[PDB]
Amino acid sequence: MRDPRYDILFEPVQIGPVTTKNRFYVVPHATAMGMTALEEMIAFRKARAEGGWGVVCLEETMIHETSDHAPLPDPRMYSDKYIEPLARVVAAVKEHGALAGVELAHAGASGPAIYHREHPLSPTTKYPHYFINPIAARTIDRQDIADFRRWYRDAALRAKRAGFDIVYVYCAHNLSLLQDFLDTRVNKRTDDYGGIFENRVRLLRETLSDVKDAVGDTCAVAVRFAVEDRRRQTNLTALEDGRRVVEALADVPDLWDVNVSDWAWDSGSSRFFEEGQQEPFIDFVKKVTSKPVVGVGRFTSPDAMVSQIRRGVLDLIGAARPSIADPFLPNKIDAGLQDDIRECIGCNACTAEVMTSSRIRCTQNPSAGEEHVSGWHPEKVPPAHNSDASILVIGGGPAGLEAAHTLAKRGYQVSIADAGSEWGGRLVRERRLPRLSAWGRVVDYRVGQLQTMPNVSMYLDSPLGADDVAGFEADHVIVATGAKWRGEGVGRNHDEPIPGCDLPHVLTPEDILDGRLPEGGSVIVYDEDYYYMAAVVADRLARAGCKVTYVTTASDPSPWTHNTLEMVHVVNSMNEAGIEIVVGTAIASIGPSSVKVSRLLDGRENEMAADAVVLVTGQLSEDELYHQLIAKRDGGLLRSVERIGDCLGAGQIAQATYDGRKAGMRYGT
Ligand SMILES: Cc1cc2nc3c(=O)[nH]c(=O)nc-3n(C[C@H](O)[C@H](O)[C@H](O)COP(=O)(O)O)c2cc1C
Ligand SMILES: Nc1ncnc2c1ncn2[C@@H]1O[C@H](COP(=O)(O)OP(=O)(O)O)[C@@H](O)[C@H]1O
Ligand code: SF4
Repeated sequence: MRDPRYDILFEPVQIGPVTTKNRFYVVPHATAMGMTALEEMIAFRKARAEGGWGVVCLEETMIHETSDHAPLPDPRMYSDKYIEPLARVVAAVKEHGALAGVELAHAGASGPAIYHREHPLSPTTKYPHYFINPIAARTIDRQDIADFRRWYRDAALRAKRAGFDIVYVYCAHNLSLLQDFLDTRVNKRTDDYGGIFENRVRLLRETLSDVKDAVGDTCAVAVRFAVEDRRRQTNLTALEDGRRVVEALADVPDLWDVNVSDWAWDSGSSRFFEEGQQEPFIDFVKKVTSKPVVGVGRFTSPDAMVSQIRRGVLDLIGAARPSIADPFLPNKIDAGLQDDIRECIGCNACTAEVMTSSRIRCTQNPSAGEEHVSGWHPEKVPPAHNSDASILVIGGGPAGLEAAHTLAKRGYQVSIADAGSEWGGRLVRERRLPRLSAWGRVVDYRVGQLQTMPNVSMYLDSPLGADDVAGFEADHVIVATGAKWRGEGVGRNHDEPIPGCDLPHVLTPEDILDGRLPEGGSVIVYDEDYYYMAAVVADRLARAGCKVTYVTTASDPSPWTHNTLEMVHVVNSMNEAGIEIVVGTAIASIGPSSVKVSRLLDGRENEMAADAVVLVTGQLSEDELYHQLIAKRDGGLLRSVERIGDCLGAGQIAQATYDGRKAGMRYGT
């Protein structure tokens, strides 16, 4: 069944004293389930072993109480009581013949060490990089350095006892004491661990050697290493210290795991990166080391993956997000079913939950982080109770499509109707806005699976009244009629219409989605939504030749993007396009050719010229038909009716897919 062009992806690879059955490798990625939610972690990782990944890796595994990103729950290996708990994780992974790796981590000056109210560590005192907590990262003694190597070595020993095949030395993401020691912007020491490169690399070398001596006979020792830091010009570049660290340690480890420093550049959103964007930065690594190299590039194309290997860029196809979206990517290629891959769209909604220290989710794969909590599998569904039962789904958005898909798979008779000429509801027009193109795979994935199933009927020019739905006499109606952007500026900090909101120069995202743009001149985009829709309209408008000012009541542009790791890229994008950024500012009133605004801190007022105004403040549900159907139910017709997605409540597309799956699994129980 497998096309032999992919044979190379399934060759085993020797990684020190162990071997992986294939080249599909799941790189360390946090799930925000810790020791506190073992079953979540177990069920999560099991699915990726089940799906045929040759290595499945545990995320940053804390080696000591002085290292956490609290309140994010992480694995821990700083105490023997954690061995048996993690042995279960290993067992659920090694069961399907995947290897089991663990990213042993010490966060240095990247976390507040709050869980055990401890002092975080640094080569040189500073507040933590990503935390405002009033706790300083302390300058460490030589005796503290000796203790740190003890912790690493001892955590490596604990990992061996747990049965991990691959034990990491972590120097990446600016979330490592080792990277802090490397970085001249952080290390200001004047002893033998500071000054010239030999001194700055000493801690990374001395650690790596200790772990190799500790567990190297039977466990492979991996290094995860940021070759370039793209955050600021710290001089940790692939040409400089990135290249030097490799050269110095080139054939010391059994595996080089290599990426770019700062998460926002590593887990690059599809708005700003495409596949194998890291190639230029890690390209050099295989010329320096004889050792197997694993890299990442949001790899989704099997031909991209083949090419990465053939052209000598990588030995191993590194993945996090692709493995989240399709735990089964490996088993589908192996079955000649690469057409059925569920492709990551790079929305970083997985990132967002994890950076609000909550359980992981996926826009594409609702099962991600629900394996234990809900009993949801990536591919398998319970058989349809009474297969002859029929369901009418009203709405061609991601909610509708996910419900139809899910019911179809269980084996039910499924009809789906939409009023438009193209499947995707809100995504028909959203996917055509600048840098939102990849989000169309939410629609494509589901259409392509649905239209090859004989139990599914797809009607694409079918606006339905309440009469039409009764007539059809389905056993169950799901209403997924989506929502609309409203235009009175109400939805977050305004309960009351903004004065002048009904002036004809005032627009909503609906107009921009329909390509009805102001001809030119100045335009104010007012963001009370705090996600991508306002930043995206701004981009669209600047590119049409309008002078855009982006205005929010929030302290930061598009606040939620702190969590999708897009803030720094949206801002840089806006600076480059000469899009004005105004913050901590509300609109008092809208006049014919200007808006009055107020600064929130102190109420300093201002007039801004504005030939047009886009209000991005929230969505209102299209739920009339759903209420007509409940009112309509006389006992005779439509006894079973539910609503799902934006028509139930507005939210990110991930929520439309979650509702869709939930309806699909709950029906008939
Ligand atoms: C939700 C999430 C959690 C992550 N957690 C970690 C982590 O704990 N340690 C780490 O080194 N990298 C982490 N990463 C980075 C990934 O390992 C990977 O390097 C990055 O996502 C690029 O690969 P991709 O394009 O396949 O996602 C995480 C990424 C995501 C999306
Ligand atoms: N009465 C109706 N009959 C058919 N399709 C409808 C009806 N009312 C709304 N729709 C369609 O349903 C879809 C709503 O989906 P969407 O806005 O993407 O929301 P969601 O995120 O909930 O899926 C749109 O294509 C919309 O035009
Ligand atoms: S959430 Fe968006 S990004 Fe994270 S995995 Fe699912 S699809 Fe890829």
